[PDB]
Amino acid sequence: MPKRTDIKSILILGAGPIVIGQACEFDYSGAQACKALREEGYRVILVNSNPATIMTDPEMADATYIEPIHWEVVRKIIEKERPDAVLPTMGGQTALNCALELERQGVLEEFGVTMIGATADAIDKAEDRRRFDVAMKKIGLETARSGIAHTMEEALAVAADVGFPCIIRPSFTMGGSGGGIAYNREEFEEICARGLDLSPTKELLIDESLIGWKEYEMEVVRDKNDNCIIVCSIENFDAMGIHTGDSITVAPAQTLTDKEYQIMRNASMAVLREIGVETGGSNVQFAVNPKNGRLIVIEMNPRVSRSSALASKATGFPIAKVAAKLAVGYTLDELMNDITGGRTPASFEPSIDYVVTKIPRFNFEKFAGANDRLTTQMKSVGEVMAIGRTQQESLQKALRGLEVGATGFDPKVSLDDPEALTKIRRELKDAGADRIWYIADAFRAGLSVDGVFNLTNIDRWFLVQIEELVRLEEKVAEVGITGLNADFLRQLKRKGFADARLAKLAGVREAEIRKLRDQYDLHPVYKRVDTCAAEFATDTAYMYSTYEEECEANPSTDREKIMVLGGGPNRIGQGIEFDYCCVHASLALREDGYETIMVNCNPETVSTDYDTSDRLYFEPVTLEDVLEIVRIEKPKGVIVQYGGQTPLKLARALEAAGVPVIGTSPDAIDRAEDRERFQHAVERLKLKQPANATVTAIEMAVEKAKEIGYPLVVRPAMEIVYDEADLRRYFQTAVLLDHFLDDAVEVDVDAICDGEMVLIGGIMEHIEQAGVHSGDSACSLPAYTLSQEIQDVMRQQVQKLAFELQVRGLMNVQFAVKNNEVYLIEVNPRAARTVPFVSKATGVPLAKVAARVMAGKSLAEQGVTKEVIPPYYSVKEVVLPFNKFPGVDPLLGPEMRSTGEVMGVGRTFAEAFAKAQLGSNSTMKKHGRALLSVREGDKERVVDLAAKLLKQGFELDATHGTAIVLGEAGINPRLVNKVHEGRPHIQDRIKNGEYTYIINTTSGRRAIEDSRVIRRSALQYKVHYDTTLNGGFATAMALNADATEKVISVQEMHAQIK
Amino acid sequence: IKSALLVLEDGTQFHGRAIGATGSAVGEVVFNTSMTGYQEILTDPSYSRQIVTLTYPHIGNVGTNDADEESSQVHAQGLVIRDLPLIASNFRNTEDLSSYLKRHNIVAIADIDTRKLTRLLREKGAQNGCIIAGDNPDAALALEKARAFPGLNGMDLAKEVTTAEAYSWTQGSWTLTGGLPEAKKEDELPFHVVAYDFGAKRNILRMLVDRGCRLTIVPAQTSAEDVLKMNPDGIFLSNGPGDPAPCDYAITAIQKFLETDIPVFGICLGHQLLALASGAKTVKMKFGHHGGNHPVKDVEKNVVMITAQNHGFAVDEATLPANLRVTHKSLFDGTLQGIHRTDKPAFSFQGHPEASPGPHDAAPLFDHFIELIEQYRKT
Ligand SMILES: Nc1ncnc2c1ncn2[C@@H]1O[C@H](COP(=O)(O)OP(=O)(O)O)[C@@H](O)[C@H]1O
Ligand SMILES: Nc1ncnc2c1ncn2[C@@H]1O[C@H](COP(=O)(O)OP(=O)(O)O)[C@@H](O)[C@H]1O
Ligand SMILES: CC[N+](CC)(CC)CC
Ligand SMILES: NCCC[C@H](N)C(=O)O
Ligand SMILES: [Cl-]
Ligand SMILES: [Cl-]
Ligand SMILES: [Cl-]
Ligand SMILES: [Cl-]
Ligand SMILES: [Cl-]
Ligand SMILES: [Cl-]
Ligand SMILES: [K+]
Ligand SMILES: [K+]
Ligand SMILES: [K+]
Ligand SMILES: [K+]
Ligand SMILES: [K+]
Ligand SMILES: [K+]
Ligand SMILES: [K+]
Ligand SMILES: [K+]
Ligand SMILES: [Mn+2]
Ligand SMILES: [Mn+2]
Ligand SMILES: [Mn+2]
Repeated sequence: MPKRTDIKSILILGAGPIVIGQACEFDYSGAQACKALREEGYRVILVNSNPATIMTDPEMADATYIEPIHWEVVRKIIEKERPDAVLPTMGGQTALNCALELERQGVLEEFGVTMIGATADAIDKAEDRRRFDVAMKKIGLETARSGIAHTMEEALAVAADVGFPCIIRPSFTMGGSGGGIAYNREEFEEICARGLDLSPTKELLIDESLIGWKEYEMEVVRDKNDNCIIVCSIENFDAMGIHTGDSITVAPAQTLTDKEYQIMRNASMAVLREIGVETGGSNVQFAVNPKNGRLIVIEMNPRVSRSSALASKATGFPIAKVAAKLAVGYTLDELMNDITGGRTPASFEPSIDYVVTKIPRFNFEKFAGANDRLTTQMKSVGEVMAIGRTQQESLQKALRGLEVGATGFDPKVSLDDPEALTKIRRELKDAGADRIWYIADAFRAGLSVDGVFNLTNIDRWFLVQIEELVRLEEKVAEVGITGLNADFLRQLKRKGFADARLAKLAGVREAEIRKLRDQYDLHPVYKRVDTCAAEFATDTAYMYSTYEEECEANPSTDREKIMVLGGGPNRIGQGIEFDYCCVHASLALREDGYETIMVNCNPETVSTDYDTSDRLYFEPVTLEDVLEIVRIEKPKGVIVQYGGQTPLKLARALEAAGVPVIGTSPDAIDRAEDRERFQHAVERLKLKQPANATVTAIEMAVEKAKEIGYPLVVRPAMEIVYDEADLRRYFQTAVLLDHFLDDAVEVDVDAICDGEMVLIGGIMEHIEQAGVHSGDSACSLPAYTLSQEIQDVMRQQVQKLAFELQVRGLMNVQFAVKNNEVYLIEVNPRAARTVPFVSKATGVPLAKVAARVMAGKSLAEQGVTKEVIPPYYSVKEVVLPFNKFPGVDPLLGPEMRSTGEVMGVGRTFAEAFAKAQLGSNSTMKKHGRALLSVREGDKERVVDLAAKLLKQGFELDATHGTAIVLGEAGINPRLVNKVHEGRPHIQDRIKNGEYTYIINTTSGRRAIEDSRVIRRSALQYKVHYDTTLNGGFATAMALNADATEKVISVQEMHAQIK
Repeated sequence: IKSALLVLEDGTQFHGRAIGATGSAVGEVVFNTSMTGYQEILTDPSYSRQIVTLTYPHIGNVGTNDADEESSQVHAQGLVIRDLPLIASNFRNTEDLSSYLKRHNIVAIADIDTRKLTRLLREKGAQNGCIIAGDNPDAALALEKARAFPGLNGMDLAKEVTTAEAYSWTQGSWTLTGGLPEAKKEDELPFHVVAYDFGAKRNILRMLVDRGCRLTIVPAQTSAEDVLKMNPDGIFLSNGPGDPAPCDYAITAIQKFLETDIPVFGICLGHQLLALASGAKTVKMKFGHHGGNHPVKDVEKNVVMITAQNHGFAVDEATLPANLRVTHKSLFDGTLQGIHRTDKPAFSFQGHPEASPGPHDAAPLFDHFIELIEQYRKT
């Protein structure tokens, strides 16, 4: 009943780097568990290769391991820490998979580690598709007609049987990883091959189609006493056929009768009971035939999920915290309900008086050749959540908070476009990321609700709602600003229309509508989240805006408040790193005594956990929404430097409107971001910058370009042009011109300025040269090749820049080093994504220090004045999403595409890199055959690389010109035919498993598009490949180390620092 | 524009829109937290003389259907919601909510800050109110009628909704596949239970039938004597509106059954009655329990169940007679939820084991009743 006693120490398996399908939700859940167990007096040990997590903050646990999440490594951690138990349900699939390997490998037995929260058998039962299907039938639940496959032959016969289209779902995967919809045999073999390989258990489940049925999810929690609750129900907006993660979803369910809801609720519990989950939460998914209520069980995930985070935010019920406590013997009736002031137990079912909407965030513009249609395999990179008293209100708020430039239902097609109906139709029929907007366009274009239903299968209940909004917009357009009387305006506000949307319709400025509202005294009220529909009072201030009567904000008159703006949904480039800073500003200042107010709407993050701050406004991070909060809170200062681009773009307007922005001024920010202003400042300071121009016309560029000199960095998307002919060529398909610094070292510098002194947070040398986005590069702290003399030069320029730009808090400077010469790439006057890594590496909580500085406490005052250079190497490596978009050429360049990163800690650079590499899920082997295929300018260093590989025991293969070069150097590799050459070819060789390693460096649009097959195949076949020679050398070095040899805790790392 | 207004005893006004019949409604105002089940709730006799407020903003999403009716009519005095959906969207819907309200002649209002309303009732306790829907709702007048409301304290509503004449029920529960089943044939039902109708929910009866009971519905005021004469295998005391307190007739009768060995089971109002007849005391709650997420612990087994609640009055645990052991308590407020006679085959439950709407968690309470019955027959 109470906490377990035969347990003292617990190892928690973290999730690893963020990837599509397995994101921030796990740092939130991992952190909640740490917090929960720690609170309960347990000794916590956790492993997470992801450094940008709050869960890995040294102060959150007793033994933090930022090491590659590999069973052998985890083994060394267990062997060394000797945990009593292991909790594997808080780190997504990575954790489940790892807990089971550890089990398989007999490691658990070996050290007497007990699996808590869920058992290995339970896990498999749910994870193994065959087993799950068998269990449903045992409990009389219905499942779609399906069949198991372990081979292509087998899969083909299941298909033969279910027909097309059919649904493919690998065992031991999630986020639809390795699955899809097969509309034909061709599509069918592709998907199946992919999933069989991806499947940890090499097993697929092939189902007949239920595409178009309603999709539902239920979040359940069960205790050892067999108590069972439904924490939240979710009705998907997008029907079956589009993965829950790529779907718009709402809470609670909307279109089920109580009778249907009970059956579903009963089933849910039954499923947990049967699978064997006895001490935790689980998600149960279903399909409902709208026509007859026919219920079908889809799956169940024996752990916390992206849905559970969304569900916790939606209800106020901290699922993971609760589950962690149950994992140790606690029972629901024993736990208190957090937000109701502990006045009620956790053993209840939440009731909410509002509607919660989640909208996924995509990034298709970053993957040109990719299939941008929504399917069963997740493609979204993040999500936003909104709360409203109504669904209309809830949806529009989410729209406006998505960070894609929408103000709501902005149009996608022209009214007077002859082909509009045709485009709309297509977008409806075959859902893309923009469907929601196209739905509105459809109604504007004259399509009925039934016509839209038929194409999309989205419940009419939602559709009519959207139609009404359009109808309202049309009136707005007709009556214009004059028609905006108080009554109407208020009606509009109640339906969640944004001031910006209304302004566009009315043909006015957004500020005019806002003025109008001030006139009428038309401001929103704040309601609180309380898990019980106001049946009980709450001491927590978790709020959302709505246009109602009674306000529950009740702001303090008491303390000095500090507002922190979040980044909204995560996207590529604006990830968890920015949220980690936000969280630290709040934790620091709150600890310092301020009243900390957080503004964010990302359901996945720790920022949006009621625990992180004093006050939480779960709102779109927009000018309108923020001004409203400010209006009533009257904060002392607002921090806009920590949430990424989002809050940054708002800074000027905020200030203009009178907000008390703290830290680096909006002007100061603009100075840095405006390429013009900047070029003057560099100029002003007598610093080095690549030669640049601002070309209007084609023929203007060709000239200017002659001036500047090739190669060239065309910045509107970014490309790198090599010759005059290349210029036009671009121009065709196609402005700042910048001399591309060939063969240069890229460097990142993170620092803090308090107007008195500059503190160097860290100097990071990337492995990949300048040209490969800093965000997609591996990097070293400290530098691994850069001379001290040159670093010293960079440190000085940082200082000069800091003062000149008037920095107040964090800053980041990017340089390129070419021929012993320092060049400036750019200055980012705010917190950068590298900040968390640097903090981890150095032991200094930069985000916390800079927050204090912004708030008014100097570096000297805080006693952080000296740059820290750790005793070990810290290496950062990224994870790229190419395996989610096969059509895409998995090659690096000037634009950032990675989703996450890992950290490797070693005594040498080689050891650090090794750990980082393995941490990144690299398939690198220490033996085999390598394939070398390098470009001209690389043909010279390759030789040494070849020798190095040779020294390791690898055999070499190479293409023509490469082989020529090696031959002249005395290295005779085995010749290999390019595809057009004959046979066999690389493609063949790669596909046949010949290679364990590939090094392919290319240069020139044509050379690239040509060599696309090598990279594509390497990825498909899971061969480790390097697209940079520099990267190749690092890989080479790492062969000399053993990532499993030794493990160290963050606490230990930090203790070695002097 | 079709106005509607709701005024509370304290003078608090809520202006919104009319969604039901034109007219006025006066009753005790209560809030219900049920996210689903609005129809079953509306048709619950226990809601007689009560103005129902639902916390879930969107009420009417699934329309209405005959199967979802707990009684022959709408007992709710009035309906207060935040938003009436544009459409009903469910395969089972046969009529939209607004149409339904109108047809049942119910005064209903939408578009009001239900949250504010809810927090007020929780904070300050139940209040009487009045809703006026028409061309020019008169606030003063509304206040007048609210203020003038007698109040549910000491009000015997059971006699008001009870059946005129006795009758037999032999119908079972609905199924997704088969809908509401055809009434069973008497020879098909093993036991014969006598049910006092204090404003009985059809699901209670149906679920009894599911257990093999053939019923005989009797008016509230039926005499123990008249009853005993029937040779019941068991006696059941149904749910109902108003104060249980003033129902002397029932109390008296129950007392009479308690002298026998016949099994007795009361649900909700029938729980209160049982208690009263055993020498216990009932009180009027601050705002009461209305929702379907209510945790109730079976102190005996130390297990929790999520239940369907709907009560304004409760039995004082502190005044319980020694022959009255406690079987269940609320996890929300600690209030008395179940009791069993130490010396007799009689027990009761404050919540609604029959749910409808609501979690099925408490269904097994019926099971015990059967046991008692089967064992009573053995003897
Ligand atoms: N038989 C089916 N027909 C159509 N769509 C289906 C079918 N089965 C599942 N899906 C879709 O595929 C998605 C992913 O399947 P799921 O079992 O949840 O896999 P994962 O574990 O990757 O989340 C569902 O959310 C749903 O939209
Ligand atoms: N002149 C240049 N020469 C070489 N590489 C450059 C040059 N300008 C930019 N890059 C490359 O392009 C990347 C992105 O450029 P940047 O100005 O930093 O844009 P962003 O705001 O996205 O960070 C850099 O990280 C770097 O690798
Ligand atoms: C979900 C993330 N992985 C599967 C568990 C692949 C990137 C971890 C290796
Ligand atoms: N740090 C970027 C990932 C490196 C990848 N192996 C490639 O070389 O493209
Ligand atoms: Cl996976
Ligand atoms: Cl069907
Ligand atoms: Cl347009
Ligand atoms: Cl108007
Ligand atoms: Cl693709
Ligand atoms: Cl109101
Ligand atoms: K153990
Ligand atoms: K599963
Ligand atoms: K089946
Ligand atoms: K879906
Ligand atoms: K997100
Ligand atoms: K780089
Ligand atoms: K930048
Ligand atoms: K109103
Ligand atoms: Mn799953
Ligand atoms: Mn799923
Ligand atoms: Mn940059």
